[PDB]
Amino acid sequence: DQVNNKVLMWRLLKLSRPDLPLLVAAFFFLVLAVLGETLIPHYSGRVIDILGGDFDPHAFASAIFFMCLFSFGSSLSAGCRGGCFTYTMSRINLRIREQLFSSLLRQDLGFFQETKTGELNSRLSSDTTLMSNWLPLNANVLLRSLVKVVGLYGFMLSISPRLTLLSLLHMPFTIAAEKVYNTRHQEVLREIQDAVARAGQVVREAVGGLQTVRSFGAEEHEVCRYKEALEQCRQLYWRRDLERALYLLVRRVLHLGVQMLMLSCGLQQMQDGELTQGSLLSFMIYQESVGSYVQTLVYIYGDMLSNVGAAEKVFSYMDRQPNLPSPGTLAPTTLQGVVKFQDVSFAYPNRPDRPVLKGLTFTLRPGEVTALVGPNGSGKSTVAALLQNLYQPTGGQVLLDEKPISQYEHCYLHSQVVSVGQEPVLFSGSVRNNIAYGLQSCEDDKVMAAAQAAHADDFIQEMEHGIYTDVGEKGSQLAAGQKQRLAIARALVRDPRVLILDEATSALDVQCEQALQDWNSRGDRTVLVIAHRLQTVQRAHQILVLQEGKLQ
Amino acid sequence: VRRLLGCLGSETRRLSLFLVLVVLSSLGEMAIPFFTGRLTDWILQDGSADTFTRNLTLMSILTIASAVLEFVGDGIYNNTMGHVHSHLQGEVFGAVLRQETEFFQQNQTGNIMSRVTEDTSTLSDSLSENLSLFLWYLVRGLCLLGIMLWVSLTMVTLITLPLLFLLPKKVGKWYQLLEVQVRESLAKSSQVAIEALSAMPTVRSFANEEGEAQKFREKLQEIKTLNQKEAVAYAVNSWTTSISGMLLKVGILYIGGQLVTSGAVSSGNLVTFVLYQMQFTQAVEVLLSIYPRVQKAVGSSEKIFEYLDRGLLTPLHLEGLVQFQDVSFAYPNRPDVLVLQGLTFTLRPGEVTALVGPNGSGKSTVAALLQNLYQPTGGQLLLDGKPLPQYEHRYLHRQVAAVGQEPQVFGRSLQENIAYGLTQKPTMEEITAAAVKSGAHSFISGLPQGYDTEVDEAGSQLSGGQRQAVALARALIRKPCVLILDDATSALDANSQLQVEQLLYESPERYSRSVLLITQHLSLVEQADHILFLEGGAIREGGTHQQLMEKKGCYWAMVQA
Amino acid sequence: MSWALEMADTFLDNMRVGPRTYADVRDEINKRGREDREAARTAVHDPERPLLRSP
Repeated sequence: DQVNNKVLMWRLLKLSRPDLPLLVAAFFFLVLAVLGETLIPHYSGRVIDILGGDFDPHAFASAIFFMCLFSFGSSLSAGCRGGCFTYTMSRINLRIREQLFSSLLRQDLGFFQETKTGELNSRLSSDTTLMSNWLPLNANVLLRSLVKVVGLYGFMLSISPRLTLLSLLHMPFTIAAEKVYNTRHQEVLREIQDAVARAGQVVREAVGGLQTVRSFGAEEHEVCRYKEALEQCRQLYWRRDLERALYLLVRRVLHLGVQMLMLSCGLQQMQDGELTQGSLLSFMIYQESVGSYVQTLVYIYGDMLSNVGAAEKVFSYMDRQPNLPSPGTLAPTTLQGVVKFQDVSFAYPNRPDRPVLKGLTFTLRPGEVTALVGPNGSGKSTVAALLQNLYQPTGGQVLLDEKPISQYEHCYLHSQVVSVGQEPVLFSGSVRNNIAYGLQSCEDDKVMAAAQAAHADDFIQEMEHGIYTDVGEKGSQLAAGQKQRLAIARALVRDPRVLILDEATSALDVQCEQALQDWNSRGDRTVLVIAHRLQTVQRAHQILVLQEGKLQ
Repeated sequence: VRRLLGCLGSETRRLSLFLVLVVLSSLGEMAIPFFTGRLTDWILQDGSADTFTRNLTLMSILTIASAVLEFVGDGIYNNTMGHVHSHLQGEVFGAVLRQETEFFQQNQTGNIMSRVTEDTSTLSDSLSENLSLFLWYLVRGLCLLGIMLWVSLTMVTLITLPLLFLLPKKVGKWYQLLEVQVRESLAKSSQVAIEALSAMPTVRSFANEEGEAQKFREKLQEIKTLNQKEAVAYAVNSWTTSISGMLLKVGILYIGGQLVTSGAVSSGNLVTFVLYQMQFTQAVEVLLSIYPRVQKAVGSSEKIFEYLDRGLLTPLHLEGLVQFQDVSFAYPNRPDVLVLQGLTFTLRPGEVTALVGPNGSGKSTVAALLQNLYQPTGGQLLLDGKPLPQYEHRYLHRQVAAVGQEPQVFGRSLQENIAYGLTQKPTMEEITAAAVKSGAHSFISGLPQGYDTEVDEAGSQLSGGQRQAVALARALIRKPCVLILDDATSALDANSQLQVEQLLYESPERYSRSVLLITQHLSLVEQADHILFLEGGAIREGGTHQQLMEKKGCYWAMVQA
Repeated sequence: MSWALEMADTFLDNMRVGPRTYADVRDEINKRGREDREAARTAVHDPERPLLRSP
């Protein structure tokens, strides 16, 4: 726990190293803003010192002029550091989103089933911005205090050494209290979390067994047991508030205790020592803050570890990269057009003890047309995903032209292998972007000819801005037929070797596919026809009759 | 509003005692500037010890006493607010259980979890924090504006405040206009982030994942270019808000300086005026931040109030005859479209009833009717010559027993779970005999520390058979007349099914215990006394299995197919 | 918005010897951050539905 949070902090700061220079400028403007603010009492004292004795117009004018200038410069310097610190928050927040988004895309699809859409957003939106807020907020408060404390103690030491040691020696008395108060507080908060957790668990079990509680009918006991847990929980809030109010009293008494004991000697410093008239008023104005700034300094050191636990839940995504095979790229010099499955065993990564597909041994598919017969929930899409290499096979081997699918390149497999799904994948991009989805340099004539071959060209022609028509997110503007025809236009735009069809021809037009799957275009490779069309099943040569995760 | 205030107030007196205690302390809180003024004017003119010390002693006594009055007052406030927090949380929890089952059945858990604990906690937490500070600084404001009279000085300060809070909000509006664009452009990037990832396998199928990161990088750089203007705007706003402070402070030096030159009001009185004016502005500055949060909080409060505002016949002689006189069981959603319709039931003492039929053919509704959770829509459903509503909840709990379909188990120990729902505490011999009779004694004696073993969440430790056996012992421990079981032993073992069947049929207590349950096991029905062939609510036939087999009806078809 | 950083500056500008102190200032960020945590997830679709839909 303690080492983990330290190492995770040491990991956190390392991410900010590219934005070092601006933090040094922010440090310089902060030091300037503090050292400016500490100079405002010094002159204001000297104005009161000079003024009582004589009008002294040049001294009076100059002292006010410089004081008023330094205040203006301090106010300016206090702004620009804020402008730097708020800009620093943009750096880490925009950086972490890019790293998080890029890291998630590399992760396996099995995790996506486990992960919740609401949580993944919540961490991406809030939990990042907390982590980006962390370092500037911690650095600003720490650095502003550190410089101001040693500043004030310096500006005290310039005035006198006699009244400083007694005021300094009291700080251990305050620092010792905060260490007890914080250790008391954090334990009570963690106790309250556990108390509220037990009180909540009763509501969770009650909500879980509503019918049980209503059938037997002893609600009064459930309310009484909830009230019993609420009573002991209520005591923890009372202890916290009583301990805090007591600390307010102790601090309020101790503040004036040091102030009175100081000021009394401060009066003697005029009579006996002959220190200075205005310097007493300055030293008081300095003192007033000195203690109050230590309160932040003692708290921030201990408090630093609390916000680290928030980052851990983001870093949990970044931690692990275990899935998939080694990224080695076999390049297809010529289109082999040979799909195979040697003694395959398809099981889901989400749950190991479930029998999905076992002993899928056949292969030998190249010429003519291939068909994949099977009932509802037989696992035809699982075989298509196994052929396309979405999920890794639990047993056997998915060979392609006497070579492993994992050993194939990802771009080469995406280029060579294809799989026309039933439901059309929609995106926010334009018709050209959707038509050239995952294309490095798609040809304009190729995209238009692919759409014309796919039979969406009449729809694309009438559409506003033609090929640059903005597609509505989740398929808003385009119809079901256009959504299906778009997938045909994608397949035509690819012009890939292998091209499976998972229930695509049922919704879309029948005449469109055959022309693409005949002649020179058909020679790219065979097609795994997984669909309900018996006419397509009759026309095809090969017919894999699947049954109960086994070849009939 | 009126209901909000009327419900929340504690005593007529504890809060009144607190309010009087705050005022008397508040004068002691703001006593310091008068003593500071006296301390300053002493240095300029006077040189007496007694007057100076007397001032410091009164200063110290008032400041120390005020701290004690605050320490007590805050204690009484937090003690009273604790009672209100506990009372409101106690009242709101009961209001859930008071409402009918239709809301629980129709609506999901997430609503009834989040609306109860989180909303009531975060409301009362906000109210406790806000109302404390609201009533504190108002008394400070009124008392300091009071002592400020002891006319021209008050006329000055009244005119200044508006100018203090004019420029920050006026310039801050133009600052805020840019923020909504950053929020929208951020939400846009997150929208595209979720939209791109949501359909993962379509991205994974192709090699688009590399390309999308560039589109993400562009959408981020479009924010990055805008952020430069937002970052400097914060610094510009910081200057305008800060400079107004020096404009105010210098104005006081010039306006006060003329009064010092004229020599009407003294330097000490000027120091008090400056201290009170500086304290007043900083006090009021916090007071303005609550009024939005009250409007934010009260919006939830009215919905919590909207959520909240929605003849015990005793046990003595067990008659044991249930008459569904032309009954009609219908759900709360659809009044006309009933689950059970034209019910003509007629139970009796010492007779195993049965209700054979299809999936959702008034099976659960009939059992729920007999238990009397949801009342009958039409006709009548008397038990022992009297309506179920007439019986006392505890008495009906004792008389009627019903094992549910989903074998639920609480988080407590096996003794607590076995003896759940009872006024008097169950004896160890009773708990042991119930577990022995029901057939859970092997499960109870087999586990660690007997009945003291804590049951895990969602039935983790206990199995399906152990949960069903525990549910059987839970019902058996009461020793009730009516015995219900809708889909109880669905995934029951050979050893379990035989035990439940023996307890149902072979057991001596069955003579004084009616058993009307939706039988999963056919043999349990085949070896019963009374039966009914349900069909969309209405009973088609009602007799013996041999009679139904001989006549050839629903039971014959159900037995055959 | 970067609201949190404004609140710290407001506190560090006017310290005094008040009742709230920096201990509260962090709790305001914890409270407001948890509100954003609640608001973010509830904005789009539904939290119960995972990323991948089909079993």
